[PDB]
Amino acid sequence: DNTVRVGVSRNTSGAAGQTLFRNFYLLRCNILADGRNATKAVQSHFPFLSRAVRCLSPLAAHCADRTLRRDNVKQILTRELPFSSDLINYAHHVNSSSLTTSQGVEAARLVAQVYGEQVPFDHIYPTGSATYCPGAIANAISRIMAGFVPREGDDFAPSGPIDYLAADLIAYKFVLPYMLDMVDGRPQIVLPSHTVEEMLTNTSLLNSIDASFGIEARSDQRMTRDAAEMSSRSLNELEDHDQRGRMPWKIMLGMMAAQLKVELDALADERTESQANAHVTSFGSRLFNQMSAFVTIDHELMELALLIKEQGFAMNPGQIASKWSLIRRSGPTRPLSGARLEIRNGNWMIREGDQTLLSVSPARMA
Amino acid sequence: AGQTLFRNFYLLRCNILADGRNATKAVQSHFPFLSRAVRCLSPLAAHCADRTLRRDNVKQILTRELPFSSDLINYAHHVNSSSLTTSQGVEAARLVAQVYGEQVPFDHIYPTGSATYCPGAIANAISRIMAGFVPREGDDFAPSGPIDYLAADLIAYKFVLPYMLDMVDGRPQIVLPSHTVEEMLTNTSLLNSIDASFGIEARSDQRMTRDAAEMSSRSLNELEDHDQRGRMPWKIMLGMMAAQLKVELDALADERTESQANAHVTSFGSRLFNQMSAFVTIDHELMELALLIKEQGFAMNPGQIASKWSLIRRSGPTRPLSGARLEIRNGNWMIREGDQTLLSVSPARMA
Amino acid sequence: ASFGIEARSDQRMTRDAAEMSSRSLNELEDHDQRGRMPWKIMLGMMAAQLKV
Amino acid sequence: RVGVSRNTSGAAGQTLFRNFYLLRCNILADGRNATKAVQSHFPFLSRAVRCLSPLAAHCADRTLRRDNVKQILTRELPFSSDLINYAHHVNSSSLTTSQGVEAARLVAQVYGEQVPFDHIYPTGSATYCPGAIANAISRIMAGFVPREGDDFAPSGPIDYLAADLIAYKFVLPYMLDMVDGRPQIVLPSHTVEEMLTNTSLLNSIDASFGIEARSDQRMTRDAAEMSSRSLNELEDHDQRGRMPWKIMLGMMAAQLKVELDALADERTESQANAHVTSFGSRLFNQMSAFVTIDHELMELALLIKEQGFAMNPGQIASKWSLIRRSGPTRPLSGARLEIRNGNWMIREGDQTLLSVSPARMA
Repeated sequence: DNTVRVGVSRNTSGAAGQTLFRNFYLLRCNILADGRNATKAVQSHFPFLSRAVRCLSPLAAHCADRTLRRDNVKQILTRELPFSSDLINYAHHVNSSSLTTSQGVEAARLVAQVYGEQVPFDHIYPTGSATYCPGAIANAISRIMAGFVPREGDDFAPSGPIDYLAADLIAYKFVLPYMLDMVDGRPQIVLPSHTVEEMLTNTSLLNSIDASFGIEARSDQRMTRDAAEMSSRSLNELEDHDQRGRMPWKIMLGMMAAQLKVELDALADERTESQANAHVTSFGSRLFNQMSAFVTIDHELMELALLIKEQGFAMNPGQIASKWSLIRRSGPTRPLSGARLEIRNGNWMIREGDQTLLSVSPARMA
Repeated sequence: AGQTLFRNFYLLRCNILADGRNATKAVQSHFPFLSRAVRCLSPLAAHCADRTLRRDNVKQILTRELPFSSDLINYAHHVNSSSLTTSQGVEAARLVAQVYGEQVPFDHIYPTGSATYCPGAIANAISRIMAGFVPREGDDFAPSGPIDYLAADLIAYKFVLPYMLDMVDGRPQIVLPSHTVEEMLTNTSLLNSIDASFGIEARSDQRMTRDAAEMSSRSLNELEDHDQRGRMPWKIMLGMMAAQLKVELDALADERTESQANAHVTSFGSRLFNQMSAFVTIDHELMELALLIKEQGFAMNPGQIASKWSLIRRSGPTRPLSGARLEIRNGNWMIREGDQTLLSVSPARMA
Repeated sequence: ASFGIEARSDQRMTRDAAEMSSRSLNELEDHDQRGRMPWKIMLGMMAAQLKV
Repeated sequence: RVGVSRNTSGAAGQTLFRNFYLLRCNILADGRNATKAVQSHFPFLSRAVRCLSPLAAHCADRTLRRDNVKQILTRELPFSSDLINYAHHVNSSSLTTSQGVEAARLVAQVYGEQVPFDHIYPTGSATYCPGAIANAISRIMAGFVPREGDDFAPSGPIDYLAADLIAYKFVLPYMLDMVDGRPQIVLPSHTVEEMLTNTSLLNSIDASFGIEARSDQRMTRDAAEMSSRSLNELEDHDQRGRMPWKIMLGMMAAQLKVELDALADERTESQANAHVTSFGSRLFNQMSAFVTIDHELMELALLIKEQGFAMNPGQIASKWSLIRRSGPTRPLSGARLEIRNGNWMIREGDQTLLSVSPARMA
């Protein structure tokens, strides 16, 4: 006669787990015990880094948030103990030294100038301050590209104009960012010479960055003769337009890489956490996969990836933090002159003679 | 392989494959451009791929001695054939041309003030403008226009279920369609009675159903109003597709010779009924045709469709449905009388 | 009362269409053999036992 | 301009053996293997083996999955895969057989008070679809009521055995004949078709049911036998349908055998996917329930084990045809069966020729 229907739990609680580096944004980690299998090598996952690489197509990533996810974001942001992860998630600036950096603030000022006219940008990038959070700027410049407009203390509002590139990136799923140079008087993909912060300081260098976008068609046997050449476009090939946010996209990529590098530097000070979680050997293996978008851009990240692949993806947090600090202090550590660059089957790989030192596949803009 | 039937039609340009094994004429049927019509309800997702890819010239078609309408309807050009065009609800073309105004060369889409128009071209123009294109006078589209707020919102969804609303017992309530789509076009203010929910394609375990998401107040009407968020153009395009289907069914009814010379395709109506499931909840006549096909038990043929459609159009409401009732059950629209299910349709696929 | 499944394995997702995959006691089809009234009586009886 | 377009992808999916009932399988490559590490699984066969606990299998469908089935059951060319799942007779010679029709007639006589005849079993028909009969008896045991061209109506009475089997997760069929004056497990003496032809022999067949206890991390002691129970050990009652349960098991086995025989005609399809050597591996993995009841399934399992637990569908079809034509290809008198650690296996002294473990049903 009278009926009201209510839900029930999707219980899978047997897979107990916990999180590492809760005060970090990208290097925040979730570790899960092997449930389906008996082995005990704890598998791990960096959620926010996955989200960041997904957000390279801002509209596809943020469309679901336009309608139904009007949560109690005010309580989260107005909470007396805010988390840097949440604040950076909603593009709110944070003053933490570990999260913030001073190098390459010129790009941040450029972004604020471009978008500050039609958006309240003081809370994203306070004017004049040298220190800034690249993650917050990346989140802001993705959200604004996806038609949102920030509300400085509460949430975003889906009311702003939508960028042309954010719409063009709905037809693509796979992205391969890579450096480019005018060697031989001809465009050629080259190894990443400059670091991210150098480009952020001198924004003119960003014009060298390039990326290729690819579809996810529903037929097997790609590369028939070549599927990419009529199923894939390059970022710099798109027609110029004032509303088309190319430089914002490049700055978003660079800022995200800068945030990754900053958090890797700050990781060296988490001695207690690294020591306590030395048993998680999947940290290096997971990071080697999730980082793959940024390897082709930054020198130090590429060298870290090479070092990771050398010793079989076994590093715990401290074992990789120490190596990162070593390479940061000592600059270059190995000679890449013998190594050479090669592209085949849509993969960006480094060859030393016959051996492939490193090989990365395009990430997925889910 | 296969063959195309009713080549001059647009939605009923059925593709036929002789994949059956009961007999040589045991043929599987598919309707090209009808899938496209129902797909274009999410214009951005439908047209995102074309934003950076090949373009073709329609000017060659105008010089053809006997040009084929389908390309013109695809690219929103006014075909002059009386079978495809119609005059009922032409004020809808006038008002949409006015609201989009001179920002687009809309004369090629709809002649100024004419009492004749082709609904397919109007709907195609609405969809592609809403996606962020702008037709040129050279009969090709440019992606340089601004992008609608609503079109960028349908990316998050893949299923749609239109339905009419009425203020029954002083509260909003789903009701049977009490109007016809041409009347909706004429009475533009009446379109506000239309509403639609959107789905998300949940997972399955030997289950072919799909999730329609919020059955509560999260339908199209609940979206916050804005200058760019064109709900009304979307409803216009939906009604325009419905009118196109109705007038093409009328044209098929007039195609007595072809229908009776090809009255052997028993899968024709069976495919058509499921392919048009979106429009049953909007129109008297489409509902009546669907109910007659279902009670007939499918296996319907073109000539029988022609005869039945002519009867329905000439006789007005053929049957009374006051004894039946309408219920939305598990994300499905179903017409039930007593305990039996007179008719049922699941949400269509936007993309 | 509202009944629902302990859905398939899934490590994070909080719902499996929780409203679609659940049913209520008063919504089940009626039949003489169904002890709906005995079931509700049993529930109330257990509650009364706890209270006493 | 600078740069050039480089990469794309073509991820998709596929399946195979659509026309078959149990031999339908999902061809999918390994997610972690970029190469053509093809994988196969049998949904229909898994459902069939799981159905041995009828109430456990059909509990959800009693309220939840009430769907529109009339459209499915009213196609110009309806697929036998789901039509047999809803237990409707079909004329497919490749999916029907005449042997054991007396068992179908016996089931019809047993349940005629509720089941309409012609939609489930046309009276006097030489051939019949044993899979449809198995599905129907399972659903009847669950409490459902069939309707021609319509979804089952959950209104029939519950079978006592269906209620009992909900507590047990693991099953293990086997055959027995009198030896030494005491009952003892024996290798099969007749084929499933010969079994169904002479229903009186069905007292020979038996199965043992076992619980699943994930609560304790401790291994299984001798108490595993204390927990378990056997089909004929249960208290006798009119509504407790041991005989229909045995008929269901035999009918499902016969359906598998006849469709395996029909599989011999898929030369083109089988050779088109000869790369999938794991087909036979998956077949043997999911076939532990029925091998212990028939000669020829035992022969096929022994051949697959000897052949390395890996062969393509064409190899399976050809070798099964060879088994069917030859009959008993080996004298198994040398080997002996054992119940070592619960599993059902046969050994030629020390070496084990074939090993089987209890199947999970609920």
